[PDB]
Parts: sequence; C-alpha cells; structure tokens
Amino acid sequence: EIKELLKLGDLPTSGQIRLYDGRTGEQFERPVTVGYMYMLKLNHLVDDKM
Amino acid sequence: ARVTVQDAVEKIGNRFDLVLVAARRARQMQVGGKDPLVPEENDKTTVIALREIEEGLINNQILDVRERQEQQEQ
Amino acid sequence: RVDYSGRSVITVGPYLRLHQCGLPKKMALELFKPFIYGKLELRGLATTIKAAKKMVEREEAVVWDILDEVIREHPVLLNRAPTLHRLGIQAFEPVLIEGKAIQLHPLVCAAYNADFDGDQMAVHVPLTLEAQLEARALMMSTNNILSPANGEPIIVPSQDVVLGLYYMTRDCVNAKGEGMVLTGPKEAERLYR
Amino acid sequence: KPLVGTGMERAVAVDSGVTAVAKRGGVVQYVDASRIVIKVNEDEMYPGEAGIDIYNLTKYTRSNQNTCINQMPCVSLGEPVERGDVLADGPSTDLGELAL
Amino acid sequence: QGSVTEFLKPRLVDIEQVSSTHAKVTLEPLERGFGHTLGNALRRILLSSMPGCAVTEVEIDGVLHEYSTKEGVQEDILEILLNLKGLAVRVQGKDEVILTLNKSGIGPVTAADITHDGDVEIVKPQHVICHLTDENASISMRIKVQRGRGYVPASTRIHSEEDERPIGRLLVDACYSPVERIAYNVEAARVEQRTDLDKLVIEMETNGTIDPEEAIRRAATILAEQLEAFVDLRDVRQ
Amino acid sequence: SVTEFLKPRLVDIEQVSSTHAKVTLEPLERGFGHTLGNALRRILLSSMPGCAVTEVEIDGVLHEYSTKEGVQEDILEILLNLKGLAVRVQGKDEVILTLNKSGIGPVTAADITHDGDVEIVKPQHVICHLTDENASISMRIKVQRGRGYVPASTRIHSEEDERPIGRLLVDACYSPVERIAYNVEAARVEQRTDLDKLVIEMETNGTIDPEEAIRRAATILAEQLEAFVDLRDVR
Repeated sequence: EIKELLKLGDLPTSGQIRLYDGRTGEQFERPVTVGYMYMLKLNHLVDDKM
Repeated sequence: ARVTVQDAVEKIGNRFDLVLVAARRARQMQVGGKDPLVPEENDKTTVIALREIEEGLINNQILDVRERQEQQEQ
Repeated sequence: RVDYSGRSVITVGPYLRLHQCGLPKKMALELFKPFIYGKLELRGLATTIKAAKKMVEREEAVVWDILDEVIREHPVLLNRAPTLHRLGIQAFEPVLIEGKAIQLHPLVCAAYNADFDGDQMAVHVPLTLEAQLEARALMMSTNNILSPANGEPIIVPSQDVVLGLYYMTRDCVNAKGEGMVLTGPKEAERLYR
Repeated sequence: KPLVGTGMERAVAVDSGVTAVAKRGGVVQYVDASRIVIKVNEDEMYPGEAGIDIYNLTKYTRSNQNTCINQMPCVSLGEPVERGDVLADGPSTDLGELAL
Repeated sequence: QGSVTEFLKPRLVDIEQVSSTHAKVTLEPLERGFGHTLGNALRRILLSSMPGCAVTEVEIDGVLHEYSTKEGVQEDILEILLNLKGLAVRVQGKDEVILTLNKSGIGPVTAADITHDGDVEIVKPQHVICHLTDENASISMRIKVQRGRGYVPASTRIHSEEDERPIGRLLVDACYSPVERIAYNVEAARVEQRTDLDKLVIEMETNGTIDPEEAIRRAATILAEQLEAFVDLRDVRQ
Repeated sequence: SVTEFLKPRLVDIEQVSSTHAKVTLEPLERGFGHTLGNALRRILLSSMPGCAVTEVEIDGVLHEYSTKEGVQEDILEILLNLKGLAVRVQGKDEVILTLNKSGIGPVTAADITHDGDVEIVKPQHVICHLTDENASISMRIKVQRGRGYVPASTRIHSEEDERPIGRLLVDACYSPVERIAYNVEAARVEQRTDLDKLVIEMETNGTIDPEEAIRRAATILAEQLEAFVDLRDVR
C-alpha cells in the first residue's frame, strides 16, 4: 500500500528520483533514495552545552 | 608548513630533546634578538625554527657556541 | 579543573588537513586575549594595556586580522573526556570556521573513538614553548601514526572511503566505453567528458 | 502536525491537559490571545446564575525546563463548539494534535 | 574548420509565463557543449547573486515587545511578523519608503490596507495579516522595508544598532531573495537549418517581484562582470 | 554592501615549466566557487581549437594489425607516440607530412621533414626506437584542425576504403589540454562569514600557455554571451 499510494502520487514507485548535483551540476550515478521524515530538535544546543 | 619532523630526525635523531632545542631557537626568535634564516611561508618563528633544525646548521653545539658568543660579545 | 577550555562538541570537517582545527571564531579570541594584547603591544596598534582591552571589548574588525596571524601556527590540543590511550590528546593547527562547533578530521575521530551522537569535548590551549612545540614535535596526529598496542599503524578509512573506493575499483561487463587507448590522463577527458 | 503518525497522539494531546479545551460548548462570541469566551447553547444549561463560560489563556510563561509555553486559538469566531473540543493549542501542539 | 566565432545571442526574447510567479525563458540556440553549463551555472549565479527587497522591520505602537499581544487579535506578534515577513514588494526611487496602516472593523485585513505611496507594488491582494475579532479593534503600525542583497538576520541588525535604539521596534530577518526556485529543460532542438543546436527553457518560480528577463539579464551581467577581472592577469609578461 | 559584488585580484601564481598550471582566486562570494571551475572545466576541457592527427599511413600491410616488420614496437604504440605529439598548423585546415628513416638509432620527430606552416613542439619526441639493420620506414601522416575529442566508436571510415574491419582513422585530440581540476575552499574577509576560494590546477600538453588558454576559454564563453549582455550594458 505504500508503493501503491506513492505510485498514485505520480512519483516513481521505487521511491528513487534522478538527482543532479547542486554544485557541479553533473548527475550522480544510479537513482537516489529521497523522502520526507519527522525530525527532532533537542536541548543539546552548544550555546547551553558549550 | 613542515610535513613531518622525521626529516629533522633523519638530520639528528633524538626526539626527546628536540622539544628543548627547537623551543630554544623558537625562544630566541620569539622573545626577540634573532632573525629568521629561512624564507617565510607566513609560518611563525616556531615553524621557522623547525625548518632551521632541518637546515642542519642549528644543533646543540651551534646553540652552545652561539649562546656563549652572544654572552661574550654582549 | 585545568584552565583555558572551550568545552565544545565535535563536528566533522572532511576538508583541509589531517592535522588542523576547524576552531571556530567564537571559541577564538576568548582564550587568545593575552596573545592579542601582546600582539597589539609588539605590533604597536594600541597604546596601553587598557586601550587594547577596549579594542578587544569593542570587537573591532582589525583584531580579526592579527588574530588570524596568531591562530595559524598557534596549535590547539584536543581530547575526549573519557580518555583511554596516549593518542587521545593531539595537536592541530587551527583555522577559523563560522559556527559554534569544531570541525574534526573523521580519520582522527576513530583514533579518539569519539562519536557524533553528541558526546562532549574538552578543548585546552597549550602554553608557549614546551606545550605548543612539544605537541608540535611529538603529539601531532601525522607525527604519531603507529599505535603501541596492536603495533600496526592505526588508520580507519572506513564508511564512505571503503564504499567509495569499492565503487571506484570494480569491473562491469559490456556497459559503455569498451576499451580505451588513452592511458595516463583518461580520467579527466574520458570520465569528465 | 506529523504527516506520518499513529492517531494515539490525538487523544494524548487532549488528555494531557496542556491544550485549552471547552466545557459546555456553544457559539463563540469574542476571541483574543489573552482570553476566549463562548456563549453556551440552551440545550444543556443550569437554571441558576445563567452566565456563559469564560476562559483565560496563559501567555508566554517559564517552565521548569526553561522552555516557552502558551496556548493559541484554533477557532475564528461564531463557530459551534461541542463538549470536549480543544479551543487553544499548548506548546508543540497543532489543532489539538501533538507535534513536538 | 568549423562554425567558428561563438554562440552569441543566447537570445531569451519571447519569454512566456503561465502565472505571475511562474516563468518560462526559452534560449533557442546553444553550442553542443554550452547546454548544461549555462543553465546549471546561471541558476547558481542567480540564486547566489541577485538583488531583492523584503520587509525589514515593523514598528507598532500597541505592542511593547515581540512577546506581548494586543487585545482583539487572534494571532500573536510572532505570527503577525511572520505573515508581514511573507510580503514581497519592489521599490524604485528610495531604499526605505516607510509605510503605515490602520483600520477599525471586523475581519482579516487585506495587504492593500497599506496607505498608497509614490512607489508601491502589491503582488498579493488576497494576502491575510493578523485578524480583527469584533467590537472596535483598530490596528495601526508603521512597516519599514529596506533594500538588501543576501540574507540579513536580526542578530546582525541588533549588532549594528546595538549602540543605540528605541524600545518597541520589531526586528525580523530578511531573505532578500525574490526568486524562489529555478528549473530548466535539457532537451535538444531540431532546427531545419543546420547540424544540431540545443535549447533550454527555464520554469522559474519567483515572488512576483522582478521580471524573468531582468533576472536572467542581471545574472548575466554579474557573470560577465565577474569574468572582466579574468580577462586580464597580473604579471605573468614575457 | 549594495547590489554590486566583490572584484578579486590574484596576487599569486604558480607553475612548473609549461606542463603545470596552479592558480588561486580569492576572495569569491558564496556560490561562485563551483560555477567558475565547472564552466572552465566542462567548456575548456571539452571544446578548444587545436590540431591533431586525423590519419597515419604505414608501409607494408595496409591493415591495422601487423606483425614482424622489424619495427621493434607495436603499431598501436607507434600510433600512441604519434598522438602524443603536438603540431602547430597555420591557416590551412588540413596538411600532410611524411616520415622516412634510415640507419641505426632512435626516431625523433625533429627528423620529420620541415614545412614552413608546420611547427613541432619538441625535438625529443620519440616515435620508435632503432629498427634492425636499415628497414627504411615509409609513413604518410595527415593532420586536421578539429574542436573536440574524436571518438573511435563512431566514424564513417570512408565506407569501403582504408576502412578495414572497424574503428578506422586515428584518434584525434583537438583541445591542447591534459588535466583540468579545481577546488573550493573557505575564505574570510573582514566581517564576512564564508566566502568561496577557487583553485585551478591544469596540466597542459604544450604549445599554448595554460593561463593564455584560460583567458581564451573566457573569450569563448564571453563571446557566446557577449550579444546576450550587449543589450544589458549600454557601453
């Protein structure tokens, strides 16, 4: 169902999109896995630690 | 910048007192009263002292004869 | 409790030299204040010690230049708090990087055993001849390679170096290019073209 | 709100007491960041004292972790409110759904 | 020995856009080797180098500090300053051109509530700022928008103005980046004239501030003006 | 401060003979590091005007593969030594030279017949070593002016002429460059946080000053965009 929904979202079913370098502009070999995940900000910032 | 001290070790291997010798030359140039004998890469007088040891014309005997020469001439 | 400590958190510089420090500008000039006062003294940009203190407290842009003149060859020794072996403390040549952290050489990170999970970092400033120059002629990370435990030189070119060199050296049947008559400079034109 | 989730945090955010909920919901009259008031519907009311239910939102306030807490209105105005609906969101909460 | 000369005229005339933010810029002629380098390099020159005008700071009477909130608003001053930061405006004559607004009523205020001045461009007539609950709620504030180049955080501004400044001034960051994102097409062009020629078209999403031809033009002037120092070399005569 | 940007001026330059190119460009604004080396690398590397050997003719068997002949060297290695030679050609597009040897010794390109419009870069170019006895060599070499690198996979090979089996012709390298590389480093100026720093390391085969070829590529790029910026700048 994950690949069915992601395939319904017009995105490539394998979850890999051809990507180009932002620096040199050249293409990276082979498809690359990308996505959107939930991240976390903590109290470990180095103004408080350092 | 000096790649590795092992070249000066090839000059005279000690590694125990090279801290005191190079610290004595870099002390003479750091406190003042001494001039660099090597063209500068912008490296400070300490690395200039490392390249001075790598030159081969600075050693224990050179610091003793030169130190007594400056003490006798002063 | 020692003295002169940034107490930073490790970041990984891939670039610059195996022995060098992505010491940051914020950790800089805080512990270098004596060298800045003596610098303005010998150079003569200031007048009195109090005037130099004013120049530093005002955070002038001119202090940054001579500050760089000091930082380049003035080394910084580094250690992780849970220290085990002799290579835990190593001398690097600091260069300023914008940020609150220290960019550290990853091949040296395996020597420290330190991890990027957020473990703390103790940053000390050596004092003059015996410390700076002793750590320059002894405790440097390139000057000390062999480990007097296993006896083999301890270097960990793992992770993307093993994977990257694995993808570098390998063969494939058919694909494109077949053979090539060009020999020495085939990577520039052949690869990049 | 997390685009990947469970659906337990919907009950955790409202059952944590952090968000500002509404008792005997009704047609909202006046809104503000400091205070929120609601006109209670005539379906279920007490015969004595009449009146409507008023709420005082807490502003930015220090916590024990030295963090920032506050509640923000999720409704515009004139919107019917049921019993148990969350009017305002606490810290790290979006529309009664926990996002930290 | 070949075509000779250089592939001049890149062109860019006859651009076409579907909306104000979106853009399509067609470069029909190219050399066989200039196809990817001009688009992929020119987009980096355009993002890394570009003028822009974004909301600088907001001074409102009824709010003493950023964390305080006026009575009768549904959003706090942090969110209000975020929505005000979301505005995109261009100016011609001067770099500041301060503005002010006030209203008493019930509802969300449109971005056109700003008093019209000599140079004013509003690309977002449907934009929403704060809210007005009910009864009598009157908002009055003065927004100052200063022209900028890169991203200026509020820390640099409080560092420059840290010597003296009145209380009540609301400082926010400025992106000063009117062009949101750039895309292009690498497809080759088939012209019934000669050999092969490559074309590249740019779909560019901006804030609706500076024209696409002006963006590509200024980027080209920055690149060529950067090469002007490379045309000549110091010492190196014999 | 305003819309204009910084103008760098290089105080340093480094080279070793004609075969090494070391250039340092600092300071550069954020985002300008990879554009400069990317355009100079992909343009200067791929397309430059030059001269290269279009074909070579060897006495004896006209086919590519051959044995014995007393050449002391494999024909592909002779062709490699011929492709490792840089030739300066005047306004003429195509020109043909020849190679004939006798005696005992190495074969130096300086012994090739001298033409007024053809210039050789080095006398020390060695096509092949001493052949046994005399064994007079007969070679008819033809060179042309291209822009690119001539691939060996796709060619016409004159259909049914010196076409042989496959391949055909002689690989030709137009652009007179060997290696091109660049690095991006951090550079600080006054209160600036991070700035780009460009490092151009380019090894050149010869016959052209590497930096002069760099400004050449600048004239090809600025020559392609010059009519685009023509309406941009009034003067």
